[PDB]
This record gives sequence, C-alpha cells and structure tokens, in this order.
Amino acid sequence: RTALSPGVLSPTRPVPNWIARPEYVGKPAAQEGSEPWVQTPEVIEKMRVAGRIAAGALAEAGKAVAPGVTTDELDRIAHEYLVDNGAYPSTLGYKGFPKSCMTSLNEVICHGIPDSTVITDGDIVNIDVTAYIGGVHGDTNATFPAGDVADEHRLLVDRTREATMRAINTVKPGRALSVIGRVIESYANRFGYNVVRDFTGHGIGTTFHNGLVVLHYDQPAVETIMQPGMTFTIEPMINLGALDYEIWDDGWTVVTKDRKWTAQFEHTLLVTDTGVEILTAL
Ligand code: MET
Ligand SMILES: [Co+2]
Ligand SMILES: [Co+2]
Ligand code: NA
Repeated sequence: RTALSPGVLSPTRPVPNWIARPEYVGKPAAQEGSEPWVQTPEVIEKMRVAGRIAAGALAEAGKAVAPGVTTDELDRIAHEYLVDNGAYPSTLGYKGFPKSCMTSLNEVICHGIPDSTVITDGDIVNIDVTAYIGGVHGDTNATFPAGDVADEHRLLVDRTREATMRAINTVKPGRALSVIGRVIESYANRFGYNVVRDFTGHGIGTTFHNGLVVLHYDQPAVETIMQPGMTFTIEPMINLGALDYEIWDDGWTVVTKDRKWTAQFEHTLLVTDTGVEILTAL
C-alpha cells in the first residue's frame, strides 16, 4: 500500500437553489472569527437539527467505506444525504474548497479532497461532514476501517475515538477549556502516539469557525472557562509518526512527512447548565 497521490476531481455537485448558502460561498474568505461563543437558545435548538443531519450524512457515507470505492463516491453519498434533508454542505465553496466533505486516507492528516482515489483493503478513511441549515452549522467526523485493517491501525482508530469521548466527558461549565487537550494528549501519550498541534477544534454556531480555538494538547496557559451555551468541536488528529507534515499543491490535503498513518474523530458539543450534550450524536 503505497503513499497516496491525487486523483481526478469530479465536477462541482449541484445544490438546489432553494437551499440557503452560507454567506461565504463563492468568496475567497468567510465572515467569521468574532461571533459570540455562547449561543442563544434559538441557535442551540437549530444546532441540534444541523448536528443530527451532519451525523446522518457521516453515517451514510461511512457505510459505503469498502475496498473498491472512491473518495468521490463517499462525497456523492454525503452530499445527497445533506441535500435530501435541506442542508447545505458547509465545506462546498468554503475558501474555495471544491467538495461537500473531506475524505482523509491513511497518511492524510485532514482536509483531503474527495476524488477518483480508490480505497483498498486495509485502509483507514476519515470522512468529515458539515451541515448548514437554519442559519447554523453542525460538524462531525469519524475514521472508518476498509476491509482487513492491521492491528496497529485498528488500535490507533479505537484509541483516537476513545481520546475524543474522554475529552467530551470532561466538558462542564466552570471547567477550564484546557482540560480537553490535557486529557487527549495524556491518553495519546500512553500508547506513544503524538497529537497534532497545528490543527485544532473550534467554536461553531452561525459561523463555521467562529474564533474560539480548542487545543487538543496540553496547554495550560489558555485561561478560557467553559460556560453554559458555549458550542465547539473536539476533533483530535492523532499520529503514529512524527508531527511534521506537508500540504499538497491542491492547497488543502495535509500529509505526514514520514507517511505513517493518522486518525481523527469529531463531534460538535454543547456546554449545558451542568455538563455536555453531543449535538452530532447519531
Ligand atoms: C479548514 S476547513 C475544515 C472543515 C472541517 N469540517 C472542520 O471540522 O473544521
Ligand atoms: Co469537521
Ligand atoms: Co470541525
Ligand atoms: Na489519516
């Protein structure tokens, strides 16, 4: 199983004119980065809708993960699930991104572009989907095995899922945001994995990346305290190898320099009055 290279991008997939686009579609940047971290009750309830739809899309596309399938196909499936439920795929036209979800195989850390790449026996495939509906986003991802995956890679996926759910369980009002990355990086280090530092979780609401940053490593200098109504993602990328990466000339696809494999999981979370709610629960 050799290092991946780009395949053929299929043309831009249509979205029915009736489905409202985020403001940033077509534009080189997005109007985001200064939105409130705590959401109104209206936006929280809308975020439950968007979260459930994104979770649905992710689960539909994950079911298609099998040897012989292309990344493009997974995109087709997610895109059609979103459009059928009246959601806009938030990645489509986000800063020029050409597709409806991100598909990241093996050594690809994140941000892979669905294309003619054919999945083979033993691969690990992250699908990251975001839904825009009711003026709000819902963002989720998971790494799926394709055929007979090596124990080393089954364990990386299972331990990344676990690091994610452990971090989710720390979320409660009055706790320091920094606890999340402490819990993840401790669990990853227990098995001699390395957490990706350059890519982080984010606040999400009426905007995709609202300015709130959630680190997945231990950084106790962050002073932010979790507050009821705060919405953000936890989305650690966990590497078997070193952290050093390259970005392909597509300007998106991020790959490990040593070509060792890496896994990621993501939910969108609400800080409740007493704990957490997973908005992107299936
Ligand atoms: C740099 S755009 C990445 C989109 C992805 N859905 C995320 O979780 O942010
Ligand atoms: Co995502
Ligand atoms: Co995200
Ligand atoms: Na990967």
